[PDB]
Amino acid sequence: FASLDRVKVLVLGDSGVGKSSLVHLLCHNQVLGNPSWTVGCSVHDYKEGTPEEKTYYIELWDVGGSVKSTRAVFYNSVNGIILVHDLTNKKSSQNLYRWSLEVNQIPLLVIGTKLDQIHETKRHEVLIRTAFLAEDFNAEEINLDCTNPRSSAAGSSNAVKLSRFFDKVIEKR
Ligand SMILES: Nc1nc2c(ncn2[C@@H]2O[C@H](COP(=O)(O)OP(=O)(O)OP(O)(O)=S)[C@@H](O)[C@H]2O)c(=O)[nH]1
Ligand SMILES: [Mg+2]
Repeated sequence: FASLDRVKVLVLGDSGVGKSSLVHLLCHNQVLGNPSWTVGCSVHDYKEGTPEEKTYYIELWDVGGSVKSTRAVFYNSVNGIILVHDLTNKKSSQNLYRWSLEVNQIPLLVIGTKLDQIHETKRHEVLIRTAFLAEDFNAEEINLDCTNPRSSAAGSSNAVKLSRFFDKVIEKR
C-alpha cells in the first residue's frame, strides 16, 4: 500500500547548523547529495496501524544558502518546512523567521541541533527558550544530536513528533 502523492519538505537554516547531518539522520542515509543540492527519502507510514495506512516517500531537500544567497528555484511545490537552528548559536534561531519568508497554511517543524554540546546546567534555559521559539511558528519542537542515530529512534518521543508533523503535511496538502 504505497502512495504516489508527492510530499516535498524543505530543510532550511543557517550554514553549519547541521542540515545535511539531519537529513542523513532522518532518512537513514538514503540520501543523494552534492555541493549544490541534497535530497533524502524519509519513508513514512501515514496513519499507521489503521486500515487507512499508506506508505509515503517524503522528499527532504537541503539546498543551503543564506538569508544573501537565494536558492528560490528549489522552493517550488513545497508542502512542509523544517526550520533548523544550532542550540549553541542563538543567532541561528533569530534567522528562522527570515528563512520562513523565503517560501499561512504550510506546516512547520522547529529542530534544534547539537543538544549534546549543551551542559546539563545551561540546558534548562536553552530549552525554555526553544519552546517559546517553536510557539512563534505554531510548530512543535525537536531538540537532538544529529550524529546520534538513537536521536530519532522508532517509538521515541522525537519520532512521534516527527511522525505527527509528516501526518499534518500530508493532510494539509
Ligand atoms: N556534536 C554535534 N555535531 C553536529 C550536530 N549536527 C551537525 N553537527 C556537525 O556540525 C557540522 C556542520 O553540520 P552539517 O550537517 O554539515 O551542517 P549544514 O547545515 O548542512 O552546513 P552547510 O554549510 O552545508 S549549509 C558537521 O561537522 C557536523 O558533524 C549535532 O547535533 N551534534
Ligand atoms: Mg547542507
